Amino acid sequence: RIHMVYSKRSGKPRGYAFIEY
Repeated sequence: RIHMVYSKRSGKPRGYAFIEY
């Protein structure tokens, strides 16, 4: 499950919200 394709797994505001979340 991904949010978009930002940079990494845990990315506190942006790269977080469905990649790690």
